Amino acid sequence: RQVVDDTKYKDYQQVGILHQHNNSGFVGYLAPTMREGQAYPANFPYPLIG
Amino acid sequence: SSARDDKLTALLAQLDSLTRELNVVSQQLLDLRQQVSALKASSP
Repeated sequence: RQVVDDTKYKDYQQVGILHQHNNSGFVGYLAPTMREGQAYPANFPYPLIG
Repeated sequence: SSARDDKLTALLAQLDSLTRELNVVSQQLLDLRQQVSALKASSP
C-alpha cells in the first residue's frame, strides 16, 4: 500500500480521529447514531492519486 | 533488582523524547530549506 510520507510532504498534519471530517453532516460523530453536523469539504483521507 | 529496570525505563523515555525533539528539528530544517529555495527562486 501507499501512505503519506510524514516527513517529505510539505504540509503534513497529523490529524487524529477526533478531527477527521469526511462525509460530514451525514454520519454520527465517533459512533453510529443519527447524522450529525453540517456538510463540508472533507479533510481527511489524503489524496494519493490524481 | 528493580533499580536496573527503572533506569532502563528512564532510558526508553529519554530516547522517545529525543526522537520527538529530533523530528521537530528536522521539520524546522525542511521549512527553512524550502523557504531559502523559494527566496533564491525569484532572483534569477
